[PDB]
Amino acid sequence: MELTAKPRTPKQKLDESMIAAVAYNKENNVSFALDRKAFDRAFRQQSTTGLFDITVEGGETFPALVKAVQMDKRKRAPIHVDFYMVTYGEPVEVSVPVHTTGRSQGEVQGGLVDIVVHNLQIVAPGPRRIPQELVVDVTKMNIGDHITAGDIKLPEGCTLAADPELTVVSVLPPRLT
Amino acid sequence: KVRSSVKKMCDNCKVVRRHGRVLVICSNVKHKQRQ
Amino acid sequence: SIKPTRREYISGIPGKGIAQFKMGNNTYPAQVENVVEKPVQIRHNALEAARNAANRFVQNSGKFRIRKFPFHVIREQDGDGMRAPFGKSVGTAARSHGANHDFIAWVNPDPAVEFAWRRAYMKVTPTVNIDSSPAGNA
Amino acid sequence: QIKLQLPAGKATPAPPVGPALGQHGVNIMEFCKRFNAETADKAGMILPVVITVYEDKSFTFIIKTPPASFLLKKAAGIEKGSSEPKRKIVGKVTRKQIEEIAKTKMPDLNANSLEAAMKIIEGTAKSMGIEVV
RNA sequence: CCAAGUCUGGGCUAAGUGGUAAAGGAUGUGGCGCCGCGAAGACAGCCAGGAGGUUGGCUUAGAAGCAGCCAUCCUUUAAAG
Repeated sequence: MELTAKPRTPKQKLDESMIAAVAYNKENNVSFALDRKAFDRAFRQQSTTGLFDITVEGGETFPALVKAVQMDKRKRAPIHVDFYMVTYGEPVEVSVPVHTTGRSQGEVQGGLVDIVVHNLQIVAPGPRRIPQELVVDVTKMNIGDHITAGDIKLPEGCTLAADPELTVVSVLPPRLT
Repeated sequence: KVRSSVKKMCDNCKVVRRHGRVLVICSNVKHKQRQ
Repeated sequence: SIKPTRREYISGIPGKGIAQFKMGNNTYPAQVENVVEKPVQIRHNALEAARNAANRFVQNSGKFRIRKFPFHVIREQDGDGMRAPFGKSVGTAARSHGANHDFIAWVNPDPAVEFAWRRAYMKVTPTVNIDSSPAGNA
Repeated sequence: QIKLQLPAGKATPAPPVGPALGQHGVNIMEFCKRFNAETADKAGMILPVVITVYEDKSFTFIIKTPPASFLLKKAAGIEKGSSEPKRKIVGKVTRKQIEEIAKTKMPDLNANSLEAAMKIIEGTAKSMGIEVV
């Protein structure tokens, strides 16, 4: 949303209210613009979890946003970001989240719980074609059970930029099973 | 009493400033908070 | 930064003796956690402990995860007196590099675990930083 | 304007009935002999009484029907709850049995409707150990 | 005291801090962003009911919010604790 700059001035820039952030795209880049105030808001939404874009000179109103960056620093306040769009029908590197609900099985009865080393899902469905919020939870939880890749259950866009059997999300003893 | 490290008893026990000092107060002998 | 004699000649190849990592429960978004800023050969023991007392006060779901672990150690009095000092080991830990990803109170809406960790900081030693993660804490 | 928890078949104890009533303007002797009329049928079980006086120093009023907790246990064939609710649920029943037990409890139940009747039996069930499946 | 502007400009101190110290606290004070609203006329004073199936399970000799281990739901209605 907006964000400007692109000359050659990171220090002061990298300072005050404007944080660096390259104009990255397949084939071309352009001095860092943006700002340490927009990043906020938007970013705050869900960086590489949905997507938008800003109007700098109406130039090229396109999506893709961030494919890298960092609030690095100790303090925990980012500085020096990466920005890449995609006006193509190739959109692959697509990492969007996946949520459950709480389906009662090991929890609200067994107190047991479940780790989710997954959460996210870097895949590649129908480029510029993804439900910013995809949910899938066949339920199940408790004892020494576990679920991961393999099973899963992918809708529409048949990608899986990932593999089978691997960090899905199981149920462990928050105390004992 | 605790001179050092006072922090709210009864769901009331107040926060007062005497001599910049901060000494707990609340409807209870069981709160005579002071530092 | 004086460190030890080697990873297998003086004292290197242990379990360091402690109480493992993970606790609490999952959670996809909710980013609930703790880290620091202080530098200190984190007092093993003190360490191990601490964290633990953490579980002691909570119990289940709240990423009681914790990303620390000592692995080297000091030494001192053993032998003659003060001069040519050989070495007697004791007390390993790990450098808390001037702040960083401590342990995580990670979960949907379960501050009943935030306060926890909280109780977890209180403890510890080198001050500690109370914080949230990508998004905050819900 | 008093409230007691007197026993059955014993209307003469001085320790509880004496001080708790005499100082409130209540003739201990006469208020006791009247109980030997209605508590004589169901003697043995402690029955709470709610005496309400006026300005003449007398009356007895509403003592008691009985229990409504043990007869429900006789049908199901569980005494007391298993352990702690929402942690060891193992006593499932059915849909049709919960539907007919609420149709008679209506006098002291919330509203005279059919949708509100099934909702109270859902709250007092999960607070104990009777899950509806 | 001892030579040299009780210079001018605009902030911040109400403790003599300055004139040694840490963990640790607290509507101190001054400057920055958030959630709810004041004509569904808003937080703190004041009038009132201060709702019913809630008086569920371990322990009951007593949980029946106001011993503590598990619940955390339904409601006829001015809403719900």
